[PDB]
Parts: sequence; structure tokens; C-alpha cells
Amino acid sequence: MDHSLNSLNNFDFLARSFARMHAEGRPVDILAVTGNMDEEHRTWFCARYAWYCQQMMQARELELEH
Repeated sequence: MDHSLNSLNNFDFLARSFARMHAEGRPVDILAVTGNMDEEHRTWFCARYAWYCQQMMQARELELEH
């Protein structure tokens, strides 16, 4: 819907859950974080690309992300 109302609100609440779901292996919508695209997000998604790739493919069963 909006990058400052929907994408921004998710970027804050998911920011703390993005790192928490990284060790737990839970589905996290990184795309929401890539919509704005940040300089630190480049190297961040490098390790979060593979992580989300193996945890989401194994998480897809009852819920998609959250």
C-alpha cells in the first residue's frame, strides 16, 4: 500500500524480529525490507537471502510469513 505507512511500520516491528527469526528459523518477509532498499540492507540480505531461502521453504506449510 504505502512505503511510509505499510512498509515503514513493518520495517520497524520486523527489524527486531528479522534478526530474532534468523536464529529461530522462522519465515520473515525480507521483501518488505527490500522495498526501501538500504546500503546496509545489501550485505544484510546476502546472509538473509540464503537464510530466508532455507527457512521459508521449510516454513511454508500452514502460514506464509506472519
